[PDB]
Amino acid sequence: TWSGPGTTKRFPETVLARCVKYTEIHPEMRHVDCQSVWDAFKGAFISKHPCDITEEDYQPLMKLGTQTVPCNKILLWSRIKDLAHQFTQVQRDMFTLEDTLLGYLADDLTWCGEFDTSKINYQSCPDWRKDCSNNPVSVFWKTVSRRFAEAACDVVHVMLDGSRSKIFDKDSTFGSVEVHNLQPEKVQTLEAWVIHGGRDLCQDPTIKELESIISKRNIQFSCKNIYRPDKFLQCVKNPEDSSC
Amino acid sequence: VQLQESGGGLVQAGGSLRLSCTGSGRTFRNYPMAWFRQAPGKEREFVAGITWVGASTLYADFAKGRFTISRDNAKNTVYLQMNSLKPEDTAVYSCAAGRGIVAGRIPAEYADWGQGTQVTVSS
Repeated sequence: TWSGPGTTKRFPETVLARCVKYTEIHPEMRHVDCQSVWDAFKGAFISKHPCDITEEDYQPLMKLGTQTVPCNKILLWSRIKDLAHQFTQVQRDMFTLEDTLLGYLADDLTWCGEFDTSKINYQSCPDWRKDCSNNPVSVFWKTVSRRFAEAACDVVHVMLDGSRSKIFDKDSTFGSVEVHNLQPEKVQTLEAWVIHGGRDLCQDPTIKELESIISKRNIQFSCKNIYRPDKFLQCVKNPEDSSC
Repeated sequence: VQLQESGGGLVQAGGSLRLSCTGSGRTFRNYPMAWFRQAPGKEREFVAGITWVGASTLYADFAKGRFTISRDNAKNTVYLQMNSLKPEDTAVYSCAAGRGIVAGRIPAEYADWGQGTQVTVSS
């Protein structure tokens, strides 16, 4: 018995249906065999102790999910999911992790197995603080986020929530995995967009921390206040407007 | 968008120039902008790019540490500071205005172009 919530109800059918849905509509991944994807996903955590999952467990899934995305148009984000995703619906050549097949399969879901059975545990799954860091969910996100960040080049963008305490959180997935896997051999600049909830938030101590982390990797840093998320989406859609 | 480059000229190896690209007609403050160059018998090649939201910069490997791209929205101008010039920097340098968010390295994805300004570096 673990402290975290159990595997999401109907997780196998949900993952399969998301794969079918994504692959039948996104032409770049039409080749994918969704039954193979599920078998590979399931094989990562079934019949395994859910505190000893490795990235290698997910390698067969990563391979089936291979997707040659444009390196220069990646939008990272942290604790501002809905707006980050709205953004890539407007500026459609850009994408978030969850716009890729693998990110889309797993978004908002929970899953784990048991070491002594081939069953999915719907009762409970490990909480990353209270039980163990190396669980099926945490290790998945850590594997795909690292690879996504490693794929990035040129100017990489990150959306951050400026209304919260710790605009940049070094303990988030962005703060602990993604930012440390931006390769300086091909990423030249990280641009931060701090979103407001109704001052200059690019001066906040946590943005200076991010700037410092980034400088040390030999990557440039820009930061921008987005005061009016509504006008920002409008102007990205139609930059010819005299209001922008 | 009408674009006009200036600031090119003849310099000795090791010298500097500052190119500017001034926009008449429509503003380009919400377009990504790039500098490209084209030597006499060759294809255009990416030199540097700059975004419009946060004005983030991007350089060709040959440009890093020598060239600096910048923009000033009020003046409707993009600048290329070029230091430590070499003979193989000799070319026609042109600015281009793109669309969307990022400054890509592919000339044919840029909508609006200037005529260019000559840069000649003697040995």
